[PDB]
Amino acid sequence: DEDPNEYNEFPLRAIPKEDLENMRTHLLKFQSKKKINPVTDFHLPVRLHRKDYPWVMEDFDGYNTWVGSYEAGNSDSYVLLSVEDDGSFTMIPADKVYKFTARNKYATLTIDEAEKRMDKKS
Amino acid sequence: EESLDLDLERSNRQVWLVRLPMFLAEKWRDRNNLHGQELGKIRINKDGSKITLLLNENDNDSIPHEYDLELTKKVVENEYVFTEQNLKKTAIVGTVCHECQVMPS
Amino acid sequence: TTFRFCRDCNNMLYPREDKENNRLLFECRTCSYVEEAGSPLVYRHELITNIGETAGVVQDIGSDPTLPRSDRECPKCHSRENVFFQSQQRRKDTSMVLFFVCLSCSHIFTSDQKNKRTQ
Amino acid sequence: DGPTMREITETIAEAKKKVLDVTKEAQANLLTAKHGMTLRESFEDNVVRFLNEARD
Ligand SMILES: [Zn+2]
Ligand SMILES: [Zn+2]
Repeated sequence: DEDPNEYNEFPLRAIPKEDLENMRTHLLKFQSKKKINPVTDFHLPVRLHRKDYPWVMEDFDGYNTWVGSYEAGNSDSYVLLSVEDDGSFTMIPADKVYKFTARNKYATLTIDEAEKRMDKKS
Repeated sequence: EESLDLDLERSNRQVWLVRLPMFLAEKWRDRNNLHGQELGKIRINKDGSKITLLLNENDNDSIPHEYDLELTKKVVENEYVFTEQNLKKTAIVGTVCHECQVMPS
Repeated sequence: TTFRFCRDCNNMLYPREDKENNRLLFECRTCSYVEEAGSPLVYRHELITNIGETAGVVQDIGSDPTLPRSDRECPKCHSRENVFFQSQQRRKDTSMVLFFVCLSCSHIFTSDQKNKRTQ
Repeated sequence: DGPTMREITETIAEAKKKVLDVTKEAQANLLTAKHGMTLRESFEDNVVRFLNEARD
């Protein structure tokens, strides 16, 4: 109909073909239950390493580690939309989505011993 | 840089995650990089928040059809985007502030 | 019953008695989490069940052609339009009582002339 | 016979109601099971018994 109203429309740059990380824009997802807070003095550092490939995420020692696994695909796909200072949007396709994928921990000096006790059970 | 390190999300940069239909993405690939690959535009309408996506005329010869977007919640999850460059440096680019699905039209 | 999980772990909660202040808690056996109990009831058996009777009553219940209709006037909207079925609790014992679901107000009324319900 | 057929039809007819009557009675939870039998088992026994009484 007629537009008595105003719309703010931004130009979308359908994905720029040539980007430095054009190849990789990925999603790292954490479950809310994990309660990971990026703003942590502790979580100032973080390392992301391929485990030889699930990704391994670790803070300084004494902190939790997470494992990242890749989710299955579909017909639709996800794009990351970022906005420049100028309103224009640049979109980038998500290369892969990973669900992380960390530790607990409190899994040391156990597991193998608990199973054995369980066996001392039958 | 520091090898194996992750970069800077601390800046709290926000980004949007949008689900697009495969056919639309296919069309988008067509756009020339040289052009800057301007696929089309996003419209934000008031009188309630409505967001739609429309393809550029160049993309197809017809009347551009708007693709409505369904806004969705973050869900009980925190989504962050990390990028890996050719250099293989890893950076924590931003957090997903809003999620949306572009419906097919 | 209706039980909780540990925020932080999401792992289930095991009851612990606070011997000193004579009160019930819920501990997490994966982390150091503890929370006080909502109810004193920890375990409920239930041998003579009634939960299953009015199962799968989707508002689309009217769209099942296999379901039979009756001209019984509703207790709420007084509508003589309703679909009916028997206790969906697939047990031998079970009575042949009927459950009527209103094709307007959606209220579940029974034919039970021995007892009075709310489910 | 023509009237024997009317008399037969009306024998089934009355037994058909006798059955509906026990069904309505069972749906209204007024039925009282025979010791050592389901409320349902007790009902089916009655239905089956009327219908045979009828055929005969
Ligand atoms: Zn816990
Ligand atoms: Zn009603």
